[PDB]
Amino acid sequence: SISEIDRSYLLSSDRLTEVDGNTLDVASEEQVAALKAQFENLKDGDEVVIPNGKYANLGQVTITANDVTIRAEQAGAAWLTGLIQFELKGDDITLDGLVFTEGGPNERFGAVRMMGNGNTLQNSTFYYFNHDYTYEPDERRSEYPKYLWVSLWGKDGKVINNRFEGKQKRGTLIGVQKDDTPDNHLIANNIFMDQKPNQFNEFDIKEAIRYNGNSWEAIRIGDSKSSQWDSSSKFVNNLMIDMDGERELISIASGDNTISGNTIFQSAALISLRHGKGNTVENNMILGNEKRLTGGIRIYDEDHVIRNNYIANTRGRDGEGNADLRGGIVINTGIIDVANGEQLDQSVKGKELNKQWTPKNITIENNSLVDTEWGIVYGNQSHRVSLFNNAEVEGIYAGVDIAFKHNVVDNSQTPEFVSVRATHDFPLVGATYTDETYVGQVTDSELIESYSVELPKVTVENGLNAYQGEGADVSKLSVVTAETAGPDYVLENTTK
Ligand SMILES: O=C(O)[C@@H]1O[C@@H](O[C@H]2[C@H](O)[C@H](O)[C@H](O[C@H]3[C@H](O)[C@H](O)[C@H](O[C@H]4[C@H](O)[C@H](O)[C@H](O[C@H]5[C@H](O)[C@H](O)[C@H](O[C@H]6[C@H](O)[C@H](O)[C@H](O)O[C@H]6C(=O)O)O[C@H]5C(=O)O)O[C@H]4C(=O)O)O[C@H]3C(=O)O)O[C@H]2C(=O)O)[C@@H](O)[C@@H](O)[C@@H]1O
Ligand SMILES: [Ca+2]
Repeated sequence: SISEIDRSYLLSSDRLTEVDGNTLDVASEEQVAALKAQFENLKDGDEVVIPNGKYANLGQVTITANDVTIRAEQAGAAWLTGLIQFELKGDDITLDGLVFTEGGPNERFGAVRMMGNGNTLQNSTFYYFNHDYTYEPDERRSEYPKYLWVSLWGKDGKVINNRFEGKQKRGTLIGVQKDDTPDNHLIANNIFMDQKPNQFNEFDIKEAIRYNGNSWEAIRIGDSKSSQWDSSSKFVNNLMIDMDGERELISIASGDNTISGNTIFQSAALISLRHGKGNTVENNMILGNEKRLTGGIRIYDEDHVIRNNYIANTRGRDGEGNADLRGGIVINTGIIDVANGEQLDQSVKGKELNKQWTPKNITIENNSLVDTEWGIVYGNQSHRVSLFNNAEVEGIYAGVDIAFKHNVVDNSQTPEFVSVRATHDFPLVGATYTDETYVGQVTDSELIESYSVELPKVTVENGLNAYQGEGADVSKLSVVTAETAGPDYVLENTTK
């Protein structure tokens, strides 16, 4: 039952063999090289079956062969430590059952660089892989380096049934480095936990905070330069626990993506549609469990579909009129006049692709927000010129053509909570409301054509509130636990 869910419940499974660090022996400097040659000499169709044990500092491992599989002999029993990067240049390469821990990426784009087509990372575990690379404020502006753990640079990549635990230095955990055509990557059934910033005093450099406090997402799909092309990639059926990297939990920066059916539990970070068009966010379960700085989905740019999400028990910061509030659904302001067809454009100074595309043409329907401190927030935030230029942008615009239908914001338990935060500072343009139900405070409610303040009949189905005829259909929702997400083993005797 939802309120009573905890880390223990989501991560328990019987199906999970336990692998223990100690039954593994530390390979000598000599067997590492022997392992490395095996890697580098493999031919199309071959397979390496890493014998069990701990292998420190493989360094740079380049796989040039196609149709190969590198697996541990027993899943979870080959531990790759110190500095390593697998560089997967071949097509149809599969990594399976590996553990990356007690070490760090050998180059900043991660332990695994998936450069080929149809590359796969499955059944693998990353555990606090934060070590052994240089990590200092740089001389130029005191910026700490961005290190990722996995990056995808090819097509049809798969990252499935892994565990990604304790990323706690700067850098996005999975990055998609794409080009001008669809990538169709699948990132699914993974477990993500305990991403967290400022564990090494990074924020102590006050002047550098805006950038040092950025780039701690769990995944970024696309980036500013590539954002106006489709990725058509999927972030689905993942389980995320205490993922507190930064404001963006998932930063979508390309088009036609699906970010659907994830369970996001006690994670002080939001799904963020940051750049790019026509992304779909559906059937997620966002369970704040009353943790401060939790929230649902924040939205820039055009043509997105946000439907049938279940967002509960989220809470904003502890005690500014203009604050970028974390709500269940946040319709951001941006810096371009989209109501008159303005676009971001790499050629127009101040309006480059990495800036803020005022949301437009957004479908928001059949969501259930339950006990959310800030429910649906219509943004009034300002923006800075860039991460390196602190000047505020003059020229801020509200969302346009935002269609709300069949949403339930239920703050019946604490009706002082703000269910809808409308704002005369930036009235939405062309907003419409069809069968909305908002229970709880509505700020600037005279901005809203109509809505009901009485809940439909409420039932409980497998722990969820079901509102008759409205809100998220509970038939489409279910909690992801370690019964389908994550590797088939847990590791014991690991070190952070
Ligand atoms: O607390 C409050 O209430 C308010 O706080 C402040 O406002 C803050 C906001 O609340 C919110 O955080 C907001 O965040 C901004 C942010 O400042 C910035 O504009 C960012 O923009 C995205 C852009 O795309 C940007 O260029 C950058 O992306 C870079 C970056 O290097 C990133 O790591 C990534 O790198 C990869 C890329 O492939 C690259 O080419 C290179 O290869 O390396 C890759 C890698 O290392 O992974 O992509 C780059 C790029 O492609 O350009 O960051 C992006 C992102 O993080 O999404 O996000 C904005 C956002 O709204 O999310 O603004 C904060 C702020 O401090 O201004 C206060 O100002 C006030 O409003 C409130 O009090
Ligand atoms: Ca960010």
